[PDB]
Amino acid sequence: RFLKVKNWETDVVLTDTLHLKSTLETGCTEHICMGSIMLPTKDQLFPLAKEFLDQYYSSIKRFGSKAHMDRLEEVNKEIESTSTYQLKDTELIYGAKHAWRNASRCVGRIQWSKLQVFDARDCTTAHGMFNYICNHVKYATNKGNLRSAITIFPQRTDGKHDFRVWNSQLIRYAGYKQPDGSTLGDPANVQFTEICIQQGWKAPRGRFDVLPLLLQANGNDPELFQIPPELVLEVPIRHPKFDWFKDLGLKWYGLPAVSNMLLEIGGLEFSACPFSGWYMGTEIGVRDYCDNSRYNILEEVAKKMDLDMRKTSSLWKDQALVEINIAVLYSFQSDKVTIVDHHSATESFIKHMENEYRCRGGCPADWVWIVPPMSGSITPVFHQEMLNYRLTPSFEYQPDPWNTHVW
Amino acid sequence: RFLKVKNWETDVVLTDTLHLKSTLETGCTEHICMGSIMLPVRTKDQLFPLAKEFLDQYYSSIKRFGSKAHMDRLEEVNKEIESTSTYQLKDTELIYGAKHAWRNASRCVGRIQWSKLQVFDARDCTTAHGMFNYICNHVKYATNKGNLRSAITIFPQRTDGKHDFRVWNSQLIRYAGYKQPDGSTLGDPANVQFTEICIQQGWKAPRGRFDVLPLLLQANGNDPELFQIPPELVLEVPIRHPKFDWFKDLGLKWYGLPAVSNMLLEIGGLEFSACPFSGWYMGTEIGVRDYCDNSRYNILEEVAKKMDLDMRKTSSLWKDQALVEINIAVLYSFQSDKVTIVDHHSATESFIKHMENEYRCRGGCPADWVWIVPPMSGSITPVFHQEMLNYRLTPSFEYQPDPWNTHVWKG
Ligand code: HEM
Ligand code: HEM
Ligand SMILES: Cc1cc(N)nc(COC[C@H]2C[C@H](OCc3cc(C)cc(N)n3)CN2)c1
Ligand SMILES: Cc1cc(N)nc(COC[C@H]2C[C@H](OCc3cc(C)cc(N)n3)CN2)c1
Ligand SMILES: C[C@H](O)[C@H](O)[C@H]1CNc2nc(N)[nH]c(=O)c2N1
Ligand SMILES: C[C@H](O)[C@H](O)[C@H]1CNc2nc(N)[nH]c(=O)c2N1
Ligand SMILES: [Zn+2]
Repeated sequence: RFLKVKNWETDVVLTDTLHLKSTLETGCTEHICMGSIMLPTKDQLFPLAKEFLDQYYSSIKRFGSKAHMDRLEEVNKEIESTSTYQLKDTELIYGAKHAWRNASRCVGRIQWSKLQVFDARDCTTAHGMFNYICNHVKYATNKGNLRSAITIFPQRTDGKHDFRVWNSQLIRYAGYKQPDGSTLGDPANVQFTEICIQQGWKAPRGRFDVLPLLLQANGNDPELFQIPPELVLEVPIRHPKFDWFKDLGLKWYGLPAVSNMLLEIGGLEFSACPFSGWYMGTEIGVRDYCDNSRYNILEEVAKKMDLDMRKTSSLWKDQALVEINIAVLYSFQSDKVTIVDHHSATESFIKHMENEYRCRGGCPADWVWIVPPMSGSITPVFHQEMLNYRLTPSFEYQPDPWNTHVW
Repeated sequence: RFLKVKNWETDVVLTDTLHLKSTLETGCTEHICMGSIMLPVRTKDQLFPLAKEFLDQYYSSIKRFGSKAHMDRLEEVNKEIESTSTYQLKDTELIYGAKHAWRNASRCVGRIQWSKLQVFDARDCTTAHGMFNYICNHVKYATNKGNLRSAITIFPQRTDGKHDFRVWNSQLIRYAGYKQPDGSTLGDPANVQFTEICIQQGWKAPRGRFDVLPLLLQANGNDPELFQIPPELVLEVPIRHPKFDWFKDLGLKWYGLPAVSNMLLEIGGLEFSACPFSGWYMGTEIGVRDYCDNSRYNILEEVAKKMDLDMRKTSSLWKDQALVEINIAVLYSFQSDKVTIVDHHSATESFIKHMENEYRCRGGCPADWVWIVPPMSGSITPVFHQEMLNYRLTPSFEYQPDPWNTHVWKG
């Protein structure tokens, strides 16, 4: 019930008590651990509202005060009457910051309290959503000096009037299936690219085409918009040693901005809540570039380096991997676009864990996601035991809306 | 109940039914996942069900389930338990049991090899000197002049828990570590405490950076005794790099035979507290963890210095760069001396084929992702992208506490 986590590199032991507030379920049982599985009414709503308002009022040292009680009373009256309620601005901001704070898969949470929250609950149309999103993108990008932000569209009502951003991120590259069987551009987005084409998009059919936004207001059929090219900051990828690297013609965008997730605050559901931070280098240079089902560039790079590609034991893949990641970091740094490397990010997260243990009694963390996809054991997170559990407010996966939308 | 796992690179979906036969606990609940926690005297009472389950599995493996031979063996074990409180495995059941403990070991990426295991039955052993002889024979056999063969040696099972056989070493071959008065460590920091026990017990320490530890061996619950493995039986590989000629001058070497000697083998409810087993190395065990962990030999700085990488900012990835070079060197050195070793690409690829085969023929393959994924280049190996289900099957290998914490000294 009071659980210990040990760092095996430093012997530091931390005691977790926060897990006892865990509300949602993990997918694991005493018989089976699902740690590596990617996805494991009025009556319902009032406990959720209360649980949230209690933690909110406690956070501002006003637990058990009239202002606390009064707000419980008010929301209670409002649910009874309307079957939902509206968060105060102060609650919305707190809820959103805490959804990031509770995100067990996020290595970047030392930053959780510096989050700019844009309240878009007055939005009514896809054009309005487009406006709010462009403003988000420009604010967060800040000419390369990136700032964390989330834009929150109106909450779910009857569930037939959902706001959704159909894109998985605000900024991603198209993927095209070709005659010759191969894939041009990002194969992860092939399907979404086709949904764009079939909804009208005129695609340039290149390797790095910024996708248009496909926005759904109020349960209506979604609409297409091109983000002003001028608001999409990109980095050409070169290497500080290898002159030929630039010839590969690689680039990536500066703003990572997840747009397909659902924010839950005090029982309320915000199905459109695009949020953004900045990149850790490996996301681009290890996953985006080197996954076999992504840009899959290792072969071409290793070839340019003239490595012995005959045998897996020459570690040519590993060699090329490092260099590609050196180039990503170098290019963002040279163009002055905020980026963090995995050494620096994981060291920060260990510091954050210690802060959260001291100040909050724990920190939910998902080791499988927190350890970088390269050089795992040479980052301190590898040696750090983590307890994973679900706290609310939260971000949650939600199914892609084309599998749901009634047209 | 059926459970599905998905590979996110290939979209291949597998269906696990094997998990229905698990009963030992995971550490996890519906409310907490303990998947990255390193660690999340039996009565007749509990023993006959454990024996019966085991013999049912053994008898099925041989297509003799429900046979007269199956039934007679159940009746024979049952009587033996009730009259002696324990029982003895037949040789065939010992072999099968040891093989399955390996097969069931969810942290082991090498399991494609599970059915090729040489089992040495040391249950007639009575003294520490006898244990020393068995262990030397196991080292020589497994080593096979560099052409490594997997093996396990199985000493007598636990009886009352006061008569335990234990190998006090964590591995049969490992290097000494010495804490110096100035706070630095000479040799392997992981073995400082065990090294100090060896010295205390009378070992004359050479005090260098790679001194092979003496064996410290407990038979029949007696005080453990020290033995030096004959050096001619300890195969070692000097580490050099195919391109960097100063790499040899770091003075690195490692032993070829990875042989775990501190775990507990459970078969049919019986407990074999000394059961050293050995395979061959995956390169990263040495090049990543042994050499480059901060709490081990910690050579990243010296290697990167010699490489003259930019060391003033982590974002040069000097650590990553030096890490790959060291690992190339380890694989090169082993291959050049004709000592079996596997790289992490080859090992993980084989593990995926093993795991798929297991799903088809066996209905599952319990696997601990946290351990299976190699400690460098994680996502360029196929296991990173493979969903896994972790659960506990018996027969099994289990952690047990270090014996110096529990041993009752005689003097
Ligand atoms: C400030 C810079 C940030 C860095 C460096 C960072 C780092 C990361 C990394 C490396 C991942 C793993 C995701 C992957 O591999 O695809 C991650 C996941 C996640 N992050 Fe953060 N993050 C940052 C900002 C944020 C912000 C501002 C939020 C919310 C407001 C957030 C919420 C999450 C969530 C919900 C996940 C899991 C996404 C999923 O399940 O696919 N991140 N982040
Ligand atoms: C044949 C060559 C083998 C290779 C390349 C192999 C590879 C590995 C690796 C990389 C690990 C993770 C251990 C670590 O990082 O410290 C491991 C763990 C394990 N292996 Fe295998 N293995 C092999 C043979 C065997 C054999 C023969 C057995 C037993 C008969 C075995 C049983 C285990 C067990 C019980 C663990 C967990 C260790 C622990 O929890 O500390 N392995 N092995
Ligand atoms: C906010 C933020 C900052 C930063 N530096 N990086 C990120 C990356 O998160 C992107 C999101 C999109 C992919 O989604 C994978 C995924 C798939 C599925 C089926 C479920 C799930 N939870 N996650 C991986 N994580 C997000
Ligand atoms: C048989 C074999 C072959 C091969 N190539 N590699 C191995 C490696 O297993 C070595 C063993 C020793 C360390 O054990 C650490 C450890 C500590 C604790 C507290 C528990 C636990 N299960 N394991 C890591 N695994 C074993
Ligand atoms: C199957 C496994 O859970 C899956 O590949 C995970 C592993 N760890 C990950 N870690 C991060 N940060 N991002 C990912 O997409 C994944 N994928
Ligand atoms: C705390 C964490 O679980 C611990 O560092 C584990 C992680 N994964 C591992 N994986 C392997 N193969 N070996 C290890 O020692 C570890 N250590
Ligand atoms: Zn679990």
